Amino acid sequence: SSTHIEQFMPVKLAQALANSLFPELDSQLRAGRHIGIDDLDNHAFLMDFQEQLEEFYARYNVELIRAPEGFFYLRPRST
Amino acid sequence: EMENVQKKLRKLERDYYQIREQVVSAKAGWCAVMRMVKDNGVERRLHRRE
Amino acid sequence: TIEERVKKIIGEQLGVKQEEVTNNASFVEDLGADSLDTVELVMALEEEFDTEIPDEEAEKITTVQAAIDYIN
Amino acid sequence: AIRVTQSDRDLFKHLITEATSYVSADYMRHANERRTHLDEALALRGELFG
Repeated sequence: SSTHIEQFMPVKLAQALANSLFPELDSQLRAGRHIGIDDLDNHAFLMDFQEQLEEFYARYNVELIRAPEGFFYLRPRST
Repeated sequence: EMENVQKKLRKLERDYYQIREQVVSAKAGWCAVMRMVKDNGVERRLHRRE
Repeated sequence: TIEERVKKIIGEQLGVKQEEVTNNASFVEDLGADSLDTVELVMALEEEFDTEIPDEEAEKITTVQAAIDYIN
Repeated sequence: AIRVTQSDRDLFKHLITEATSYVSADYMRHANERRTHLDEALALRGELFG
């Protein structure tokens, strides 16, 4: 039906962006910070919504990447 | 009977020539793959005798 | 020539370098050609010069020098 | 820790198994055709000589 979140956005993505952890994390990520296993809160958050975040950031022409060692970071494209 | 049998022999000879040429042509192509798979990719991983 | 047509056949039937194939280079140990590889090598040698070889006299051939010796 | 490693493993295994299944099959097909024609040629050779 109309006026329904699904019209504009996946529910899981909206759920992630509404979380209290997102602004901190976003700010940090943009600044170039790498995220490892020790900062549980952040790491766990990342894990839970990985694909939504990846898809999101894609809008910016930037890859949200996951190294084999389990740490997340941002890699910008030429554009 | 031997002259009649020499005719079967000749049929077999022509067949054998054809097969000979075909086999050699196959080997010529397969050589390139062999030189290319020297990466240790062939010994067990690719050559699954099963 | 025959002494280089033999190399033409051997290198392209075993895939080994022309430098590797010397007169005394044995197929099995130097060139690495195994049972079926040597069978195909002798078949190709037969085809190149459009001749035929006996089974025993052919199997006796196990080297470039021997190959040419039976060929020439 | 688990959650990480388990994932990694799943991806490794799936790629490996499917890629080998995809390649080895046709490699063996080629090897088998060459084997077959060689065998036919040898049978023809022996029968012709005899």
